[PDB]
Amino acid sequence: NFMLTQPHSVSESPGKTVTISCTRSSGSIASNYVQWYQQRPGSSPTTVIYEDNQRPSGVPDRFSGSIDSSSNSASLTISGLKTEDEADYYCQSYDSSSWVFGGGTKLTVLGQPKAAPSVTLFPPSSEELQANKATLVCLISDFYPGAVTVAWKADSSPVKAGVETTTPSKQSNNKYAASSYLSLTPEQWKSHRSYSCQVTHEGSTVEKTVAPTE
Amino acid sequence: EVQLVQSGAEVKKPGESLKISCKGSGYSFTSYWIGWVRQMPGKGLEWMGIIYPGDSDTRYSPSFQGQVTISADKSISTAYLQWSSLKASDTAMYYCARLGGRYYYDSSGYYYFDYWGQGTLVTVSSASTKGPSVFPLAPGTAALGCLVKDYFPEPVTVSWNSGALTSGVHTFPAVLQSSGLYSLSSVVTVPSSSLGTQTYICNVNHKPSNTKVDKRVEP
Repeated sequence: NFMLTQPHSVSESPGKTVTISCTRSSGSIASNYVQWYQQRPGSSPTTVIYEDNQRPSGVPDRFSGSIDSSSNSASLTISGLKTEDEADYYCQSYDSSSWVFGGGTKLTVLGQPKAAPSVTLFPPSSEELQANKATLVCLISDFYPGAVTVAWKADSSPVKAGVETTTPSKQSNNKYAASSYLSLTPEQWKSHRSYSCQVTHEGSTVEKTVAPTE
Repeated sequence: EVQLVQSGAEVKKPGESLKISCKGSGYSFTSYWIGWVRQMPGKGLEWMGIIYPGDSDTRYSPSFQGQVTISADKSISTAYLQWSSLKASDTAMYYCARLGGRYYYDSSGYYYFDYWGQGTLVTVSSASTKGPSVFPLAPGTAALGCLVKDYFPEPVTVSWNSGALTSGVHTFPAVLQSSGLYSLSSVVTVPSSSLGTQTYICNVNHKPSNTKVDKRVEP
């Protein structure tokens, strides 16, 4: 009956305060109570907030929750940010019949300056096209925090069929890297004016475009 | 003293059947709903279904109905999730969790998942060993690289000019595709002036398939 949408990512410094929103797509957010779960890499999830704003035993008072009726949204707030708070956070609610989870929000506790991603985009090689295949290669590097969103475009129109995207990975220099691949047939590549790779990081978008006319 | 202990990791193949388990200790297993939750690689938590072990009352999320089979054996406090015919897209982590989460005002109702299993990673692949296919990626400073495409399994080694060239080399972690095969890219950043007077060759080695390719990358 509904969805819960959270930001892909949020970040702040040790000691500062940060907030994660969770917006209900349909019906009032106050119709059904919200839970918030913490999940660390490897680890299974842990309740941090239940019943909109209640804390399970052993959850520090740094963690709290609230409801915003005007925006039909729930929110998790973490003050006195500490490096160990770094994790994925999922809001959760109920349909009266089915459990609904939010998309997830990667929380980064900053340890170095924010860093915009460098984007390099390559068109199909002449050699690959000769083989009746076609692959657009978008290489993303040097971005911190390690959270990006990648969108592909044929002209203006979004593309999701034939898109393969990795999760970010730590580079040798402690920043992150990722890559995304678009698979086309030579004709699909030949019959559009251009294709674009769109990398959203911390709100702003970085973009690169290639065209079959060089 | 509550514990949900799930069965071990699964290495399986498409078309095969699978049945994983979750065993509850430290509480009345027939007195609580047990839920199943999926989490695919690098993605979020999706609720699959729920069962009351007391009488096998079962309900499925609409996005899973008839796709999977949930059951329980109360005598041994054990809940099961089960596929009759796996797809590689079934590759995920799977948790069981107890519906033990209560709100104070309601002494009958139960609303959220409080205790979670440790998780059971399920890996499914119909891919057999295969050598990569390599393609050149042509160019104050310039960028060139190699597309190493459609191979299995990891790892694959990439060097440039037989190892002589290390500076500016960035070999990207491989993407795992829905076909079951991997691909990666290696990129080296070099001064544009050198483009006309220096040869650049990527060297790809893949031991499991004994594939050895050298690609010249040209302007």
